[PDB]
Amino acid sequence: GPHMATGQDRVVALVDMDCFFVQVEQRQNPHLRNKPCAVVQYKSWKGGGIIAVSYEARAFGVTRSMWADDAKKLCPDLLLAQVRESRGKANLTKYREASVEVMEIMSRFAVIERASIDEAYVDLTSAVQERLQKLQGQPISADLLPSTYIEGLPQGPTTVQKEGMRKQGLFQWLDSLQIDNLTSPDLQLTVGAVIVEEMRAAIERETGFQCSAGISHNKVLAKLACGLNKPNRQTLVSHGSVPQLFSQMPIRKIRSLGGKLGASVIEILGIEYMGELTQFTESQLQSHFGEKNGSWLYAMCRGIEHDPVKPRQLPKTIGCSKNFPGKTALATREQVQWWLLQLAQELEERLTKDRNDNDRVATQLVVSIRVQGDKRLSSLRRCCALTRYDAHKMSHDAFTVIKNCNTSGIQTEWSPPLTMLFLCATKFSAS
DNA sequence: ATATGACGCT
DNA sequence: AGCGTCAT
Ligand SMILES: Nc1ncnc2c1ncn2[C@H]1C[C@H](O)[C@@H](COP(=O)(O)NP(=O)(O)OP(=O)(O)O)O1
Ligand SMILES: [Mg+2]
Ligand SMILES: [Mg+2]
Repeated sequence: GPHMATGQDRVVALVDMDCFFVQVEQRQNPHLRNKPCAVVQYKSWKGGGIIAVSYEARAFGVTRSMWADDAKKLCPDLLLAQVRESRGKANLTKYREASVEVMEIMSRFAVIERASIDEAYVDLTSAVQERLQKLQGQPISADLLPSTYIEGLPQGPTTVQKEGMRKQGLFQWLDSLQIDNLTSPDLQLTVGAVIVEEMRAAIERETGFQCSAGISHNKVLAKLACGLNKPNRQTLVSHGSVPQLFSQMPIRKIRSLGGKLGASVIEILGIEYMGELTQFTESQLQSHFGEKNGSWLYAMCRGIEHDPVKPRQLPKTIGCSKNFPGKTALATREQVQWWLLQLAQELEERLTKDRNDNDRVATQLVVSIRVQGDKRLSSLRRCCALTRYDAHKMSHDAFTVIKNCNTSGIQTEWSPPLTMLFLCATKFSAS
């Protein structure tokens, strides 16, 4: 009762760009706008692999990881943009740079944690408090929330179109707001949503890109909220909406529960939905999933999560990687050394840019490879000192640290063949 | 035969 | 350190 914390201390948002690489390509090429479109990587094998899909093309069933030749079977008018290729590999610079455009705009409103190339969490607690002093108990007009959904509303006893439903739920939400209570969690969320509308308007105004957002009390709910009404909309998930929302929410939809841990929860406990977790004690959950996971699950199924928005807008590693599938697996020493060089040359370019831009230098080089037949992402990881941003030195050091993995008795030959090379610069210090 | 990035475990 | 997990 009086002493049970409810996880309502923060306002946290997750902003995620809508079909991000497609929007980047559509900005650059007006002929792709308002069309079924996808961004494709390489070309020779089955037309290349799709990595981003416009919402018009999703309506035909086109998805990420689909081959372009297969996507065209679903959607014959599909337009395609190709990822740039440099040094024989995909080169993602255009998207990294568009990401920086978005992150710098968001960083004007609050401290952000970059969570992917296209999304960032926002700790809005301070901004909300400041905005709540300036408002001075004035009601929040629905005009301030033109793209906001209130999860769980409209409800109860009292319209057959999407936007009408949205507005009816928003009116019900606003009409129940205690606007005199500067500490009401629901009011704080609402003001947070007002700020995220402003943030998303600025992103769209200054970049042309549209995005979605979730606003809630923690990162997990904000991320979940964000996807509820993609694209080009934001969703507020209140603490009070959690029981109904979680009562039919598959466990795998919750961030970090999408893999083996979430599958074990389902299998060991005999449950399907996040809300069913409330029936177990914290000790029970810890007994099955370990001390940290059990505690985390106990709170999370009640909508409570305390992972902070870390103040970090820049990645902390800089890495280059390429897979060599099937018959293209690297099978000679010279092949391995040539591709390590291509990777090292792109890495040097990104590192040199990183040092001038962000006043830091990497100090460790991590070399990861995958051998043919191994289902793991990485078969082997070794590291060495990164002392000079010099591609030939880096590629040579990388070969040095992996070269003993070659079981071939022949010098020119590499065995077992390599299906992935990966160079990652890490352990940055200020410069 | 689908390029990366963060963090956990021992 | 080197591998395992989850993610976009
Ligand atoms: N496995 C992957 N491999 C390569 N690139 C990927 C990728 N997953 C995502 N990307 C790249 C391409 C993606 O555009 C970008 C952001 O990924 P999302 O936010 O997960 N998906 P999007 O923003 O496209 O659409 P929406 O959010 O509206 O659903 O990262
Ligand atoms: Mg996205
Ligand atoms: Mg994303």
